[PDB]
Amino acid sequence: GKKTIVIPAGVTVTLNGSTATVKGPKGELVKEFNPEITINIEGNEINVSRPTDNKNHRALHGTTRAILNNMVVGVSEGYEKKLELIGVGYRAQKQGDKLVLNVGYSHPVEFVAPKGVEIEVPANTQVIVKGYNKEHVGELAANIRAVRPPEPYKGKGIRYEGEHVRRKEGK
Amino acid sequence: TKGILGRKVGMTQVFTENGELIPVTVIEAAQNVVLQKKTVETDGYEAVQIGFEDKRAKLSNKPEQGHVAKADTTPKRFIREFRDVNLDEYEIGAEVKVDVFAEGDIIDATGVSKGKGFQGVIKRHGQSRGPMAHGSRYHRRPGSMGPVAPNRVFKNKLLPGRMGGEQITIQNLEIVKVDVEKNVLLVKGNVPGAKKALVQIKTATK
Amino acid sequence: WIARINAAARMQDLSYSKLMHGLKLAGIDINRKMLADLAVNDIASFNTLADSAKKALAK
Amino acid sequence: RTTYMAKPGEVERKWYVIDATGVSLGRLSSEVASILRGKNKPQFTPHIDTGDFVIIINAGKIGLTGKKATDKIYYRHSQYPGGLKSRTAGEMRTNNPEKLLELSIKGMLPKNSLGRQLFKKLHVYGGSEHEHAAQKPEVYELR
Amino acid sequence: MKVRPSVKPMCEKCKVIRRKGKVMVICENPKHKQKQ
RNA sequence: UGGCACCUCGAUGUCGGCUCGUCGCAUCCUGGGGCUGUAGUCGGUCCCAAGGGUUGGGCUGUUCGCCCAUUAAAGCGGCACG
RNA sequence: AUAAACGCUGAAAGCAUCUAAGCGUGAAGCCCCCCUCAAGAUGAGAUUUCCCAUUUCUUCGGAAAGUAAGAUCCCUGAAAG
Ligand SMILES: [Mg+2]
Ligand SMILES: [Mg+2]
Ligand SMILES: [Mg+2]
Ligand SMILES: [Mg+2]
Ligand SMILES: [Mg+2]
Ligand SMILES: [Mg+2]
Ligand SMILES: [Mg+2]
Ligand SMILES: [Mg+2]
Ligand SMILES: [Mg+2]
Ligand SMILES: [Mg+2]
Ligand SMILES: [Mg+2]
Ligand SMILES: [Mg+2]
Ligand SMILES: [Zn+2]
Repeated sequence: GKKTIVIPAGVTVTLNGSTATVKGPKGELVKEFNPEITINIEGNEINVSRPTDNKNHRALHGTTRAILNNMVVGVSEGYEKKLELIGVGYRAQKQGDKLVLNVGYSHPVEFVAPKGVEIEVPANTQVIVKGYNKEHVGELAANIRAVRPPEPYKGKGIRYEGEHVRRKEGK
Repeated sequence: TKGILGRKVGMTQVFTENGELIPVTVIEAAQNVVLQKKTVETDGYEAVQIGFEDKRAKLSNKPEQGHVAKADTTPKRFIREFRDVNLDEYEIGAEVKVDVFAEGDIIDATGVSKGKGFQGVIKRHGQSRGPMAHGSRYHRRPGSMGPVAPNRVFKNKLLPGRMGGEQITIQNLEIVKVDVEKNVLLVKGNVPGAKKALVQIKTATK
Repeated sequence: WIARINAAARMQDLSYSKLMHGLKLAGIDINRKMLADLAVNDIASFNTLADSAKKALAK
Repeated sequence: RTTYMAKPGEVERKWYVIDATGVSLGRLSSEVASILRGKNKPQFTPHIDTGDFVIIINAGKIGLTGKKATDKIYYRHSQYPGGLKSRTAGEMRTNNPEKLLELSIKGMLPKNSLGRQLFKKLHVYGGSEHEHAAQKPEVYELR
Repeated sequence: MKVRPSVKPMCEKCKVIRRKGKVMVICENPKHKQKQ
């Protein structure tokens, strides 16, 4: 909030009341806002304003700049979330678009790419999620990891790249 | 889905291919005719009207002569409606035959139960008797009618009354044999009602 | 009578509490029974009384 | 002596259209409950119906300040043992906006035989179009 | 999670926050999680 | 378990069992979850949850209790100790 | 659609945080799905079809008196009582 952002090449911004949209090479995004912030338009250093400066305005000041920063950078580079698989017999195929996981259950589990987020599986023990929406990309990775969270004894289960998995020593 | 109207004829048994023996119910389903189609624009709901048995012109009166004259058919005795059924079929005045069903289909039977008169608690509601000896004088009575505090007796305190005659439906009931020359349809099991009673057959809802 | 003077007084950008204060502050001693009679039958004169009430309030 | 009393049919009863978007539920109902009563006419008579007819449009945009959209509960009992049922005010506004405004106003009217008569004088529509254009109503601005 | 009317930190790594209008303690050690 | 003696002495029937139930949740079983001295099986404790379910006999007038045999479980209380 | 619970993005507070704005999962429980009653729901609903605009009196509300479509009294009965 109160900081500035830079429009990249190919990115367009139009505004309508509390509604804004961004068109870019990756795709297009749309969102609503609260009218009480009065987004500041510039040549490139778009920001917002705080007409009142009270408790419920400093909180709303920072979020608007941060998410528009996310929206603008989303169509320029994209967002990536990486996952790994630990445990013998834990290994995943890819049947076209559907994502198939063999995590020791008696049945396989199926996953489908949502609207505008793409799943790729480079190695059988690794999974990558990419898309032009940080909120959507983060949620999809959480659902995949939620199948079997890392158990604390042997590290078995899906995990991120930096989960400091708490470890115990049973028996 | 699909549906017809019929008359309960009786009960008997048949032998299957595997050798087992099962009881069946016999249904007479002659003279079904589609009389009227109800649309959302005209009525707000989708339905088809079926008439089952013709009857003598003396018994029919003037207002219902003109209702069936639109479909070009003789006056009928039973008229009912079927919902949640496709309307691309069912041209007005078309006959409805038993062969719309097949071997091993699953249907639902709806009818009116047999009538019993003024019945007591232990037959109507299946309650318990008091002791019949040991000096008691409580044999077939309702029971306590509630606590003292409310100064009244609550609702649904089950009590005597007229027992039968309500509409009952039985689900997931299989079909054994279908005959088109006799308009006879065999259902494995029991259906509510006495002999000669109307029975409404429809495809299973679940 | 009070509920009828109130309904008639609101049509002239006033209220009962702020109208009955104007009359006393101006010296008019007409009671409620007569005031309500004008508000229903001869509403033309009721406005003349209400105008004097507004003058007393301002000055 | 001589105090004027109205008679049934002597007072002309009008029709009013009230737009109810953004107004609080109880602030709207309080003013409407006195239009139907007849408390804005010098011809007021306590024992005679002398009010106006009211049409309410946009009943789905009514206001509910605070946590009333979830913490306000409407109860119903069917007089069978253990038959108490409840609905929140938030979903009632979403699904049945006409029932929410009728329940609010009905409790603001006298609880007698003539109070039921004034209730039948009220038409509430959740949308923005009313079926009473043949009566030629006017637009009433809330004070 | 320990649900008691006397939530307070136990170690040096404990933290006090507020979610959904109530006081709770979250810590790296799962035995230290408390809620009021 | 008690204290008081406010209605009832021109009558408010008092234990246990039978028939019939209905309500509260401080939950016995089943449903979801946090922590564990949670490796697995079996458990312990706490949070949400009242939808349904919650045994047949021997001894005693017995409520209760002890015992035999089962069950997913053999819940605690209010309704003039219904 | 939710409870407890677990999360995503995210600021107040340039970091962090499930919360403050916004989203995602999530109970034999809530509303539905299933079965039955239900327009006296005096807010008395809808559809298809049938009969039609007679005669005496009126000064006025309107009154009566033969009918139409239709029903009943009366009689033979049970699948009903
Ligand atoms: Mg019928
Ligand atoms: Mg006897
Ligand atoms: Mg006495
Ligand atoms: Mg509890
Ligand atoms: Mg459990
Ligand atoms: Mg546990
Ligand atoms: Mg229960
Ligand atoms: Mg013996
Ligand atoms: Mg006691
Ligand atoms: Mg007792
Ligand atoms: Mg009707
Ligand atoms: Mg016979
Ligand atoms: Zn700690």
